Amino acid sequence: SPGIWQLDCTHLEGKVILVAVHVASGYIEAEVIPAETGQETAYFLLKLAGRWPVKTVHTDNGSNFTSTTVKAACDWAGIKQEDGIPSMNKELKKIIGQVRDQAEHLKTAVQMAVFIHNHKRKGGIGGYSAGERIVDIIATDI
Amino acid sequence: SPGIWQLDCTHLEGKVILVAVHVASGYIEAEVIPAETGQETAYFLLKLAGRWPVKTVHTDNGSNFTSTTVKAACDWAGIKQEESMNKELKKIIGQVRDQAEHLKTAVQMAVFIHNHKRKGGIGGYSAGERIVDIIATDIQ
Ligand SMILES: O=C(O)c1cc(F)cc2c1OCOC2
Repeated sequence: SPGIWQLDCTHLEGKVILVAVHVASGYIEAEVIPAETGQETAYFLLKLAGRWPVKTVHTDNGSNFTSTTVKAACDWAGIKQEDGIPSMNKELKKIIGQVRDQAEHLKTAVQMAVFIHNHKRKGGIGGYSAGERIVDIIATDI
Repeated sequence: SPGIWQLDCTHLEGKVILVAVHVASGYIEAEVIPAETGQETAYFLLKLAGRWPVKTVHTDNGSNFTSTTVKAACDWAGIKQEESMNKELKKIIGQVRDQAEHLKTAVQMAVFIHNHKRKGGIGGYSAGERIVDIIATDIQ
């Protein structure tokens, strides 16, 4: 449960957003990238894995993820790929829409949407944000 | 304090590596940027704050930091403005540099290596363990 991420892509304004979701908490990492190439995907994963302890990624089995470039990055990071193995994503497009007019460029609106997402309290004033849940799940001591 | 980071640039192959160190843990976040512009800095600070609860960042004197874009980004994210971990990271990028085509790749490998690495004996901890433990403890 703590090491499992789901990667998905979304296409917005003719641009591609790569989204990684930490399945257990709802916490997200996201980046606008040039196009869905093996090198861009490898580089996103290497960055994700250097920040969070990533054991397994579930992917949509796109051509970017069957490349040897991505397989190699995953081997180097000790990440197991599960390609093709099983709509928050809609609310991210929503959030991006509600910050869009404070930033000139899509990439800035994406990072603002990431911030709002990971800070939002889910389940009422009684609840926890994704950012709070992920550290809770992942922490090894107290 | 759980909320305190320090940011530093190191120049290399005619680009800039922007480094933020979570002071209490030694955990590191880093990026290779074209130059130390206010726009790059502000974008970097916004990414950091969307991922970790940043309360305060300590920085050098530079013009990037008092830029209008950086003040807007700080104000929005709720961030208040104002080394051996760095010496270590520069050492690691050196030791991996040749394993990779682009600098940005060598830098991300060094960060992975740095944040995963256990310090001390059988009962020690990595920086990525310490940051998560400090924050989780603060929440409780
Ligand atoms: O909602 C929060 O305050 C929070 C707490 C964390 F420990 C870690 C993160 C948090 O949100 C920002 O993203 C990461």
